[PDB]
Amino acid sequence: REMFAYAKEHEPCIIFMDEVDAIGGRRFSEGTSADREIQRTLMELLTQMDGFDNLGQTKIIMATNRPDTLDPALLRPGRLDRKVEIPLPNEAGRLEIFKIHTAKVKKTGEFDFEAAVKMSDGFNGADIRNCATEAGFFAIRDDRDHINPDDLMKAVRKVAEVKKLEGTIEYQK
Amino acid sequence: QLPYLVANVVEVMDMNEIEDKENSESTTQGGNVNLDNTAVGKAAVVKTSSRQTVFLPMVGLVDPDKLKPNDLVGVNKDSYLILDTLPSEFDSRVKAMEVDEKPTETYSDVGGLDKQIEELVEAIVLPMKRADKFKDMGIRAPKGALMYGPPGTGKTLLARACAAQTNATFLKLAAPQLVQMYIGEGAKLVRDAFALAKEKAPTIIFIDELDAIGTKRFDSEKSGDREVQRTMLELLNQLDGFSSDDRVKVLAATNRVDVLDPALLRSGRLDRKIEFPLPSEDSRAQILQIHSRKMTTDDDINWQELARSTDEFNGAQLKAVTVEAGMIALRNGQSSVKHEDFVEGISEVQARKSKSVSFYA
Amino acid sequence: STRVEGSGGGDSEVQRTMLELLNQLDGFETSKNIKIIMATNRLDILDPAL
Amino acid sequence: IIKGKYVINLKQIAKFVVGLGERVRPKDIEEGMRVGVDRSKYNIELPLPPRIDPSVTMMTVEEKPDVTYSDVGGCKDQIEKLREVVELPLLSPERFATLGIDPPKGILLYGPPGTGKTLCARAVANRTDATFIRVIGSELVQKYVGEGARMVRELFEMARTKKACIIFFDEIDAVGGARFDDGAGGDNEVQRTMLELITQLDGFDPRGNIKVMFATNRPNTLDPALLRPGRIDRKVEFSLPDLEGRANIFRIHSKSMSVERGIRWELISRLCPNSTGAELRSVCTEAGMFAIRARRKVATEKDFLKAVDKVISGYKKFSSTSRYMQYN
Amino acid sequence: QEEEKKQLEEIRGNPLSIGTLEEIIDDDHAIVTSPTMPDYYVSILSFVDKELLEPGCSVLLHHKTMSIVGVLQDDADPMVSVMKMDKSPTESYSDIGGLESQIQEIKESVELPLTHPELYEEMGIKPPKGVILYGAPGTGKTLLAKAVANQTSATFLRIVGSELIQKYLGDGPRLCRQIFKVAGENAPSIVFIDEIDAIGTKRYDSNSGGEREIQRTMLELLNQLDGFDDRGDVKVIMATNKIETLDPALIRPGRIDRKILF
Amino acid sequence: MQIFVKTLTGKTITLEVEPSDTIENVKAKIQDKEGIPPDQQRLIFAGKQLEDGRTLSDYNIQKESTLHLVLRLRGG
Amino acid sequence: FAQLPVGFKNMGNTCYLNATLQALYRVNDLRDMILNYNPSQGVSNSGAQDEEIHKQIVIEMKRCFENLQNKSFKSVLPIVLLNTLRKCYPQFAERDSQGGFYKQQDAEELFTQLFHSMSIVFGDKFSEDFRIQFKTTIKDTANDNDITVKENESDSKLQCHISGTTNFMRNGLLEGLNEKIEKRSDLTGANSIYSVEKKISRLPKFLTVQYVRFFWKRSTNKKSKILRKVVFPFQLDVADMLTPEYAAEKVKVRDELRKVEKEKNEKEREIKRNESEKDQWLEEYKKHFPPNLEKGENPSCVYNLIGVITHQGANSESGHYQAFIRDELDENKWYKFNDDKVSVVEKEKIESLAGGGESDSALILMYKGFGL
Ligand SMILES: Nc1ncnc2c1ncn2[C@@H]1O[C@H](COP(=O)(O)OP(=O)(O)OP(=O)(O)O)[C@@H](O)[C@H]1O
Ligand SMILES: Nc1ncnc2c1ncn2[C@@H]1O[C@H](COP(=O)(O)OP(=O)(O)OP(=O)(O)O)[C@@H](O)[C@H]1O
Ligand SMILES: Nc1ncnc2c1ncn2[C@@H]1O[C@H](COP(=O)(O)OP(=O)(O)OP(=O)(O)O)[C@@H](O)[C@H]1O
Ligand SMILES: [Mg+2]
Ligand SMILES: [Mg+2]
Ligand SMILES: [Mg+2]
Repeated sequence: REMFAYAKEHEPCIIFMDEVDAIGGRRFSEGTSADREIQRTLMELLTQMDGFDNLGQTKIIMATNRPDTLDPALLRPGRLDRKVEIPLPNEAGRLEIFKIHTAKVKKTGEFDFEAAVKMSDGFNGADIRNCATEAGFFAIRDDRDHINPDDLMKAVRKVAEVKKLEGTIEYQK
Repeated sequence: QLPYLVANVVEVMDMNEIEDKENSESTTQGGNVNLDNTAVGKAAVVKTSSRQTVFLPMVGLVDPDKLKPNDLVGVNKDSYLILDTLPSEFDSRVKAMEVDEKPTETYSDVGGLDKQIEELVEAIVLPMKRADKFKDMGIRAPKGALMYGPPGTGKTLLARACAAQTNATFLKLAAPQLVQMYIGEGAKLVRDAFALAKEKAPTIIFIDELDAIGTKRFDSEKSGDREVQRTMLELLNQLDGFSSDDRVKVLAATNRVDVLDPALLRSGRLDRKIEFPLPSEDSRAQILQIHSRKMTTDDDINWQELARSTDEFNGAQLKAVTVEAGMIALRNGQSSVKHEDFVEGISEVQARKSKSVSFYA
Repeated sequence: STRVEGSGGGDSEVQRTMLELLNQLDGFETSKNIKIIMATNRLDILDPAL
Repeated sequence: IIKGKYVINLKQIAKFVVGLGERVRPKDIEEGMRVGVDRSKYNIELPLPPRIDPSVTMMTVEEKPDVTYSDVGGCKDQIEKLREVVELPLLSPERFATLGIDPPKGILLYGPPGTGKTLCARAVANRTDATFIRVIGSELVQKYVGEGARMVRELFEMARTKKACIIFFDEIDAVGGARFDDGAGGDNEVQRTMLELITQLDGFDPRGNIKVMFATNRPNTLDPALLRPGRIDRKVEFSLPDLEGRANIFRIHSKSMSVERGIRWELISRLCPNSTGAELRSVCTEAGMFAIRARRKVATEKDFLKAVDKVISGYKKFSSTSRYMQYN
Repeated sequence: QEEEKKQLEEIRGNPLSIGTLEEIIDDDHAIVTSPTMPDYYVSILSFVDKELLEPGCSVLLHHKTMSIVGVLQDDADPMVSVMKMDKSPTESYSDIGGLESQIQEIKESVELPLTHPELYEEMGIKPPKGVILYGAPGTGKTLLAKAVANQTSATFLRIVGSELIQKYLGDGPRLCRQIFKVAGENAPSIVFIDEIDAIGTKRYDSNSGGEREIQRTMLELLNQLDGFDDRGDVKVIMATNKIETLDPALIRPGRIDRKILF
Repeated sequence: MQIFVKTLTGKTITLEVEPSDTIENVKAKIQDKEGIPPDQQRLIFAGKQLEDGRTLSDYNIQKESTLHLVLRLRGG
Repeated sequence: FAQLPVGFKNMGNTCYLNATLQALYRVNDLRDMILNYNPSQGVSNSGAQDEEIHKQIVIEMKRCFENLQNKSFKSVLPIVLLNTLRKCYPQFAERDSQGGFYKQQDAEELFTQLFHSMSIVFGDKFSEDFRIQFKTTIKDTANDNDITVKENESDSKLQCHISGTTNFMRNGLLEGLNEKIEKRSDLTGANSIYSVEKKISRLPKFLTVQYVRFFWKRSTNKKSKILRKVVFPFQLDVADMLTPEYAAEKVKVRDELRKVEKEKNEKEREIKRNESEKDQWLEEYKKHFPPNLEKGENPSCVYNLIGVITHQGANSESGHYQAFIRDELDENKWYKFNDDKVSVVEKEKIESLAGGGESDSALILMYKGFGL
């Protein structure tokens, strides 16, 4: 309640809810008392989001890792007006991510990514930066200080391998 | 001198300092000439653990550099003046995590498991010690390493031995401890667990058993699993960088790796994923020798004979042969343990009582 | 809707507890004056032990 | 602890800074320890044992019932295995020091009921005169989750302070079972305390003279890391009495009864199929109700026959004349 | 009379500050936690017999420096009110007139060893323990139990099996553990569990009821019924006509000694 | 001689004394190095109490001996 | 008539003296010695005059014990003893305060002083019974340059030093005999660190372990009390403190002591409707150790408590001693002595004295060997 207040004296505020699944829960309360604790805190939000209290320069950015956990009154538009999905990086969307992360590292000189990455799919954007980290271990093994395309081509095999350990399946609206 | 109240600071909202001719405040008051009449200097609002707030004029020996708008302070109990500053509070279970200097069980009490050691040093230790070469390389360290594989392989044993061998602050944490029927007190062990860790950085956070808070569920229907997962979610938050976690690591041991949450498949939580395999021919031979070194044997023992005749025996079974031989030695009545006894401990203790009744198998 | 496949009625579970006490209520302080007025939509959906 | 004052938080939740009186020693303050402070000006007077949160583990501490050590049936060999694992290293860790082996600590008690699963552990409680701390697996489940996590953890460490103790895990078929996933279950909240049992047995420190018994009706479902062979070391299958073993049990039972001499304890075993001794404990007592019916002070052959028929017929009328739930 | 009360009231309060004794220390001290809040490390006047008080007691603290002035002997729950009874049936046996030889199996192993242990001393060995009543409904099972309780005049507890099944977990086992702990505490008791057929056919929701609830409670009962407690005399009477929804360690002999078919 | 007093604190000390100098001098030098007043000290060697005016030659003590420092209690 | 020992009465709170006396009489060979002895039977004194007082003290003890046997005194008369100890040791003739109160003695202080009086009257043979011989190895640390073997190192009570990190019996006991000692040494400079470790060579007939719950604060300059609960069982087995060579001898006799112990649990029932075990332990005595018997050599490693001196008190404050003494006439029977009060306690109640926090602290653990 008092955080929204802060938002009305501070200019154009932006409220990032990070990784909310805690009070994302549904009506439950046939389980433990924790589920009514969720409930109490949830009702609080609705009255703020829409009512005589109306926003305009207070914005909600809500970050979650799965949206079908939530209660549907937290899927309610005009509180959530745009529902932006960011998918997994694409065939050449990995390429675009790679060119910013090869500037950070020391490299022989590598502009030969393109084929290998598209056909080593299975990466999210944070795993591209794990190809660079794991390629810096193959480098350390050789006693190199540079990322080679010899180091890189062993790295994409490894990094893909360790993610097949468990799957992930998610569907969306 | 003692005793005094221990509190935190709501905020410092200062008032203008005392040099003026009309008031010395930030909030306009009725009437004119004032400098000490109702005017006051800088202001600190502090919140007690007796559950109020008081607007006090802050002590002029304690600076605003010694005050943060969360800082833990002493407050004189008789009359509320900020007495001193103290370090941030920690719960007793979080004081119970810290090191005792557990002994090193060096790589010589380990039997087999060479590949496992190599990855372990590679993943955790070297990013600390060659932290200059990680920067020169231009890469970031991997945030932690997952240890998984069937029980029996000495998952928990190896981590203790090697963390103590190379000496990085070894935090002892068991995941079920994070589970509590309190919320905002049991979730607080996580909160304090990173606040402590950044001060004692670099440090490895060893969580044994990552299934008590490593529930794959976060679609829950009508259960108290929503209480459980809130110590899963607060973990993922401080495993994100809002820096002062780059030097804080994670090791995790767990019996099974098919029960983890999809937010722990991702890199940035446990980037390196090490599997513990069931023993090999060479490995099995080594293990037996490591136990039998403790006890007294005869000089007619051949450690390959035993290792041939045991196939797909895990290290816990193998420990359970070397102990079993000296049971048989005591029953015969000896003071030395033959090579025939270990062979009989294969049958007396394995994992299973015989192949079964077979009627046409 | 899991209490109708769980007991034929979760109210009838409580109803059963009352009714068995009632059996010896013929004098413990001198016989009944607390009646069981029970009600329902039918008795084909009541337990056959009521 | 702040190195050279201390921070205490009272039970009245209220935090204060305290120091050292003149009945305190500084070497004697440890983290999480309870202390007494002055009700007026908080200062430590007398430190106090740690941890007031356990209070229901003082009712699972048990004096040793004199079911006697000879009370157990037979002179069979399965209880002599136990006397090698548990009993003897308490009496003599010398021979295990001469061997140099690590002495085995854990053991599984399993097999059919009515074999006196717990009856030999009451005998062994007579002999060893170590502390017995007895646990019920269904007593480890509370209304809210994580509450039983507290219970188990603290129970173990209290036993670490205790010296020459034994923890008798009884009936932990519930909490103690196998781990698996449900994705919507309520079994998860139970499996928390199942895990809590693992993490203390191995620990990050060994068990310092904690001898450990698990008593399970069933091996058909158990954890594979509470049944890993290095922390339950030798596991003893407890069996059905033989055709000799029933004669031994029945002789312990009928020597306790007044019978008129010249009888066979062999004959009664033959008449029975392979069976429990808990039946043999009840062949005597139901034959005694037939003894009072005829108004004997004694028991004779006649009334034994009736009794043997009586129990067998009800056994057939009932489960577990074939139930073992397969495996060996 | 005069002098004993005088100097008894001289240390005894004015406000008597009910406390709850968590545990005792053998240095003439104890730690109490009061329901008001703050704990105290209390002394003990110790004319009250150092060793007569135990965890779970209600203790009288002094309105000044809290010392254990005294100790209340007894306290009770409304959940054991359901268990215990004030009744005195106006029916005695032979208002169960008929079926008068399968009722010698319930007054030779329930009634008689309380009445005469002398008979079981001639034969020696342990006396009877336990019955299970089973048969068709309405054949008198209900009144059989209430008819031996009028004869014996020992603490008759009666508990329904639909209250042993609850919609909350964790408190299920604590209830079942309790019955026999109270029952052993008074030296003679007969515990009527009416309808142990009700544990597989009655169940509320399936996320706090279900398999799990039912399994635990059964497990608890095994320890209680016989187990390792060595509690007081709890002669047990069970009525049932679902006897094959019970364990084999329940219908095991020596907890059922003579079982009655009707 | 050089003689040693194993204190209850967990450390052994060295004392420079002469065997012809009494137990009273021994307690005086402990008071210098520890602060225990020299009349709470009970010094045991051979299970015998050591008393002032008896030399370290009347109990025939010689170097490479450890006297053990224990402190009296009062009753009543 | 009475069925269990009549108590002792206070004389202005002589509880510190009462407590020691009871436990000393349960010491097997002590109670024989004072009664067997007679004045002018051949002992005479040309040395110290305190020898004369020593011999009275032996007599005074023997008369109190005779009164203790009688059941026509309902309270024993200490009186005669008090005065001879005041003359013998003027430490006891002081005032701790006025009012008819005398100097309140430590129980340790009386234990040693009485033992000195007896050791001189009966000579060296009696001395050995309470005294432990060590086989000490004095070794230079960082590669021995010498071995000094000392067999003149002896205490009548082993010191169990607690610094608030010992809380178990084996620790502290073991780690008070192990110590580092700074020694002037021409081997490695002019001061070298020698490791001195005493391992027990010959076990005493009667063992005393002295617990240290007393402490000198060097921070307020006041005594304080270690308030740490020290947990230990009844039953002390010594083989972590034995010398390796001597350990082998002692275990073997002990092994047979457990064997006959198993048989007694059955047999004691039959005979009701000491020779059994002793005869076995004596036959072994001759094989492992010199012929027939010796003073201060006990092949048994199992030790049963005969008394605990319990103190109630703190810093240097005046306190109250209580004593628990083992009944020798009933086995597993213990008598609680609150000086005038005498109660029945089981052996189980003795372990409960391992606590503390303000009172009921075990100060002295009195053992008798089990083979003796
Ligand atoms: N590779 C090995 N070499 C030598 N000993 C081993 C090995 N693996 C296991 N052991 C022995 O088995 C013991 C038990 O292992 P530990 O319990 O630490 O392993 P774990 O993988 O964590 O198993 P779990 O946690 O499932 O019980 C170790 O203390 C060690 O002595
Ligand atoms: N081996 C035996 N020798 C003599 N008596 C026995 C033996 N086994 C069982 N009994 C007798 O049967 C009684 C009950 O058995 P007990 O309750 O110990 O079974 P349990 O093995 O604990 O089974 P569960 O725990 O599964 O119900 C004992 O009190 C005893 O009188
Ligand atoms: N054999 C009998 N002799 C005398 N009276 C009987 C007999 N059988 C039934 N009755 C009468 O019928 C009654 C109704 O019996 P009750 O309600 O006790 O039967 P029940 O068998 O316990 O029923 P349920 O099957 O519902 O458990 C008794 O109260 C009793 O007086
Ligand atoms: Mg482990
Ligand atoms: Mg059992
Ligand atoms: Mg009925």
